Amino acid sequence: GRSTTLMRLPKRGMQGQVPGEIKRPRYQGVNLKDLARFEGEVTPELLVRAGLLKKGYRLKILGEGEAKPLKVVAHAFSKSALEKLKAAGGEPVLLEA
Amino acid sequence: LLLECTECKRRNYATEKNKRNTPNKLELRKYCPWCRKHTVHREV
Amino acid sequence: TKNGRDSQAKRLGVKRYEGQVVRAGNILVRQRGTRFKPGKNVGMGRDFTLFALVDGVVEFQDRGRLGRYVHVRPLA
Amino acid sequence: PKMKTHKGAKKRVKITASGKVVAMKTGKRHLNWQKSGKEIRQKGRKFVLAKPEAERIKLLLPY
RNA sequence: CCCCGUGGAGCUUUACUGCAGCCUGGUGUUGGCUCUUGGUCGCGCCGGCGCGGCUGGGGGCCUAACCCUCGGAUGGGGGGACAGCGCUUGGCGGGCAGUUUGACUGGGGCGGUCGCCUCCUAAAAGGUAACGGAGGCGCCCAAAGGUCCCCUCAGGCGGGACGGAAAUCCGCCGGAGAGCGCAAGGGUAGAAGGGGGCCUGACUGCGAGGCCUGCAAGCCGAGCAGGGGCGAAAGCCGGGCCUAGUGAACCGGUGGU
RNA sequence: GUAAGAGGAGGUAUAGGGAGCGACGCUUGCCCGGUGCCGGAAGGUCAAGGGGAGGGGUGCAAGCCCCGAACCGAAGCCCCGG
RNA sequence: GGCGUGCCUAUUGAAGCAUGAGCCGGCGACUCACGGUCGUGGGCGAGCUUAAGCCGUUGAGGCGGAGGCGUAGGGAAACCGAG
RNA sequence: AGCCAUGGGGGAAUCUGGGCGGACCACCGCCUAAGGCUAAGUACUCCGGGUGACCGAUAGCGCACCAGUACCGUGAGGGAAA
RNA sequence: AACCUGGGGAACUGAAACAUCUCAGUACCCAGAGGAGAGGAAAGAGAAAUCGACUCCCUGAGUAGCGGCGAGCGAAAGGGGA
Ligand SMILES: [Mg+2]
Ligand SMILES: [Mg+2]
Ligand SMILES: [Mg+2]
Ligand SMILES: [Mg+2]
Ligand SMILES: [Mg+2]
Ligand SMILES: [Mg+2]
Ligand SMILES: [Mg+2]
Ligand SMILES: [Mg+2]
Ligand SMILES: [Mg+2]
Ligand SMILES: [Mg+2]
Ligand SMILES: [Mg+2]
Ligand SMILES: [Mg+2]
Ligand SMILES: [Mg+2]
Ligand SMILES: [Mg+2]
Ligand SMILES: [Mg+2]
Ligand SMILES: [Mg+2]
Ligand SMILES: [Mg+2]
Ligand SMILES: [Mg+2]
Ligand SMILES: [Mg+2]
Ligand SMILES: [Mg+2]
Ligand SMILES: [Mg+2]
Ligand SMILES: [Mg+2]
Ligand SMILES: [Mg+2]
Ligand SMILES: [Mg+2]
Ligand SMILES: [Mg+2]
Ligand SMILES: [Mg+2]
Ligand SMILES: [Mg+2]
Ligand SMILES: [Mg+2]
Ligand SMILES: [Mg+2]
Ligand SMILES: [Mg+2]
Ligand SMILES: [Mg+2]
Ligand SMILES: [Mg+2]
Ligand SMILES: [Mg+2]
Ligand SMILES: [Mg+2]
Ligand SMILES: [Mg+2]
Ligand SMILES: [Mg+2]
Ligand SMILES: [Mg+2]
Ligand SMILES: [Mg+2]
Ligand SMILES: [Mg+2]
Ligand SMILES: [Mg+2]
Ligand SMILES: [Mg+2]
Ligand SMILES: [Mg+2]
Ligand SMILES: [Mg+2]
Ligand SMILES: [Mg+2]
Ligand SMILES: [Mg+2]
Ligand SMILES: [Mg+2]
Ligand SMILES: [Mg+2]
Ligand SMILES: [Mg+2]
Ligand SMILES: [Mg+2]
Ligand SMILES: [Mg+2]
Ligand SMILES: [Mg+2]
Ligand SMILES: [Mg+2]
Ligand SMILES: [Mg+2]
Ligand SMILES: [Mg+2]
Ligand SMILES: [Mg+2]
Ligand SMILES: [Mg+2]
Ligand SMILES: [Mg+2]
Ligand SMILES: [Mg+2]
Ligand SMILES: [Mg+2]
Ligand SMILES: [Mg+2]
Ligand SMILES: [Mg+2]
Ligand SMILES: [Mg+2]
Ligand SMILES: [Mg+2]
Ligand SMILES: [Mg+2]
Ligand SMILES: [Mg+2]
Ligand SMILES: [Mg+2]
Ligand SMILES: [Mg+2]
Ligand SMILES: [Mg+2]
Ligand SMILES: [Mg+2]
Ligand SMILES: [Mg+2]
Ligand SMILES: [Mg+2]
Ligand SMILES: [Mg+2]
Ligand SMILES: [Mg+2]
Ligand SMILES: [Mg+2]
Ligand SMILES: [Mg+2]
Ligand SMILES: [Mg+2]
Ligand SMILES: [Mg+2]
Ligand SMILES: [Mg+2]
Ligand SMILES: [Mg+2]
Ligand SMILES: [Mg+2]
Ligand SMILES: [Mg+2]
Ligand SMILES: [Mg+2]
Ligand SMILES: [Mg+2]
Ligand SMILES: [Mg+2]
Ligand SMILES: [Mg+2]
Ligand SMILES: [Mg+2]
Repeated sequence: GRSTTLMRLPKRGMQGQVPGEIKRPRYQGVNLKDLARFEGEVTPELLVRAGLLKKGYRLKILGEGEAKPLKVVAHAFSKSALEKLKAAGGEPVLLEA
Repeated sequence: LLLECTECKRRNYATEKNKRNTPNKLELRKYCPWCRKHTVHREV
Repeated sequence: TKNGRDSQAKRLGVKRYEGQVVRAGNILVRQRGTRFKPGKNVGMGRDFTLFALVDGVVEFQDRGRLGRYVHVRPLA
Repeated sequence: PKMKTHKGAKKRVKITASGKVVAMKTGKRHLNWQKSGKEIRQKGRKFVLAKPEAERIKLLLPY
């Protein structure tokens, strides 16, 4: 009826810019606890091919759970998850060119 | 009056209020910056 | 006229009473001056606000000449 | 037909993974001058809303 | 009729903002010759003379654009690079257009008021209304702040060269009736008051826990860390006895990582 | 009326447009500070534009690109008078 | 003989000297679409689900994973990640 | 504040040409303006037909009936009943 | 009849006033096209050394952005199809 409760205030620094969104490689967090879910050679192709990736340009394995000894390719790992599995199997890193 | 203190040989301000004609043309009180600690503060 | 003017109510008084448990920091009493005084485990601040300095029960001392004090008698 | 998100709110309020609504504290952009270090230090952080918090969420929608 | 509605419409103007119109600079339409002041580059010549492109301004004359006109004219005459028209510049602009022109209110208008602090009203928690009764605020201070140390008032009576109703001084009584920047209040000398010495914590990073509260806001705050200040030290310092001295958000200014 | 054009007028200051007053008689005083209008080749401010000292971005460079002081620039307003 | 102030509306208050209505019949007012959010009946489950469309049928369904929601948050961001 | 388009002013080059990739510059890369044409997939429903958890004469089209009629309006136009 | 394209083009209304903004390039007026009309073989996309005319549906997406950053408005590339 009055001055709204948008007395609050844009922090969202970087709201926009005429041509707007800047294309740039985004990473999909996937835990190696949902990795235990199988055995073979886990790769971006696979995690999205069925489950928990979904076209999110970049795979990043990380975090909770216990690492099944196996190869696991991805675009990036957790300082923590690199360990988890590096202490029981192969960590192969992303593409380059 | 609007008075904004400044750090020597650096960059850091402070909340202040100088007085108009009142005896106060230059101020030189100490304080405590973020980078390192404690350094003389001139007006400007 | 030239009247009908006033300042909003300041809601001051004894906030905790004798024999209430209280945590640290609890405002004990809000006051116009030193209508009360600090004492045992009870600090006071710019406005004269008195407040617990450790959890425990509150009690009120009258001391005539010396004035009235408030304390927390701690325990745990 | 498809409510449109309220950009004004998007631009100034997050809805937290549990369900809270966070905002930057008002009062820290020019009333400013001499206000305790405490004063404007305290203004530095986010808070949590309440009943309008629900009002708030209603807009941020496909969001 | 009267009031009310963030209703309508006609009218007004030195309400606001446009629009027509009108004034205007540059420029396109837009050309020739000539005189003279300023610039411009090369040369001849000791800042100045001579020359051409470029010129900018100003004067004059031309005619063929453009305009008017003449017993119809591929022409004569008059005006003439102006005017007119195109784009653009700034102006004036109720001729016209869209609108704005607050609320409270013992009806509305007029008057008064509108946020903040103090007291009363307020019924011994808190909170309470009225166009109820009364007063303040929109600041001030680098010393009026920190800390260490030291001292304690106003007033009444007696006494003292000027002066005594009241300066300054000695005495005796004098618990607070002084002071505490400013209103009022609550507080207060077992200082928060007066004076000193050193000083700048009118710090950065934070913040357990509460007061208050519809929301947003306001308020208090131990303690942790960093690096400091005064103190022998216990300790005290995150401005000022406290409670007013103010303004969401947007948009923008300055400086930084 | 956007325009072409028309009305004015197939008129020409003894005319035409606007304004106010309103046969006729006698008369119509003072005040230009404000407002309007009229005049004022000075001055003051004043837009585009011209100008380019000076500064910038980038490139290895030749460059390209941008910012910009003085100074020249109408009407209007100011100013001066009726 | 006892008792007894129409109906609706609107109101602090209406039999009210407040509103509406001559009477009867018929017409007459909380819908749908998309998207939200709770709840509820059910299918599946770290998964769940298809849109256009294609094929079928001519009151028959099936195919179709593009895509969406979920499986990680925090920060303005770079980024880091059970923090 | 680029790109596309263009009312005003200035005004090129012909592949060592030009344009674009969001001011600008350098790099890298994309495309070839200032001539034109091109089916299908798409839109609609006066018309014909088929179907309806569509109406059943105050409904359904305004019109099941001789209705855009009667009647009403200068007219645009309104517009039944049955 | 409606559909379509080009030229022109409102206001109520929303913003709880209103002027930017919205309504909306909608209503309508005008010219033209036709069984459709438009568009159409890159001086394209935009970040992949990728795509490969145009139109239509699904999606992308109420995202990117636009905005008195109010009210609101609101793409594209890509992917699935015709
Ligand atoms: Mg208001
Ligand atoms: Mg009152
Ligand atoms: Mg303290
Ligand atoms: Mg204090
Ligand atoms: Mg303090
Ligand atoms: Mg959940
Ligand atoms: Mg900070
Ligand atoms: Mg979404
Ligand atoms: Mg109102
Ligand atoms: Mg009104
Ligand atoms: Mg000359
Ligand atoms: Mg000239
Ligand atoms: Mg000349
Ligand atoms: Mg001549
Ligand atoms: Mg001639
Ligand atoms: Mg001549
Ligand atoms: Mg001829
Ligand atoms: Mg002549
Ligand atoms: Mg309007
Ligand atoms: Mg009123
Ligand atoms: Mg009255
Ligand atoms: Mg008044
Ligand atoms: Mg009271
Ligand atoms: Mg009381
Ligand atoms: Mg209370
Ligand atoms: Mg009450
Ligand atoms: Mg002093
Ligand atoms: Mg003093
Ligand atoms: Mg005496
Ligand atoms: Mg001191
Ligand atoms: Mg807290
Ligand atoms: Mg707290
Ligand atoms: Mg503390
Ligand atoms: Mg310390
Ligand atoms: Mg130290
Ligand atoms: Mg202390
Ligand atoms: Mg003091
Ligand atoms: Mg605003
Ligand atoms: Mg703004
Ligand atoms: Mg500014
Ligand atoms: Mg004529
Ligand atoms: Mg004529
Ligand atoms: Mg004539
Ligand atoms: Mg005549
Ligand atoms: Mg006479
Ligand atoms: Mg006269
Ligand atoms: Mg002169
Ligand atoms: Mg230079
Ligand atoms: Mg350089
Ligand atoms: Mg260089
Ligand atoms: Mg050079
Ligand atoms: Mg010059
Ligand atoms: Mg001039
Ligand atoms: Mg002039
Ligand atoms: Mg009756
Ligand atoms: Mg009645
Ligand atoms: Mg009535
Ligand atoms: Mg009836
Ligand atoms: Mg009646
Ligand atoms: Mg629904
Ligand atoms: Mg470009
Ligand atoms: Mg052009
Ligand atoms: Mg680029
Ligand atoms: Mg290059
Ligand atoms: Mg048919
Ligand atoms: Mg049919
Ligand atoms: Mg019928
Ligand atoms: Mg019948
Ligand atoms: Mg029929
Ligand atoms: Mg008739
Ligand atoms: Mg259409
Ligand atoms: Mg409106
Ligand atoms: Mg409204
Ligand atoms: Mg409305
Ligand atoms: Mg059109
Ligand atoms: Mg045809
Ligand atoms: Mg066809
Ligand atoms: Mg065709
Ligand atoms: Mg064509
Ligand atoms: Mg071609
Ligand atoms: Mg093309
Ligand atoms: Mg290829
Ligand atoms: Mg606003
Ligand atoms: Mg739009
Ligand atoms: Mg098909
Ligand atoms: Mg189809």
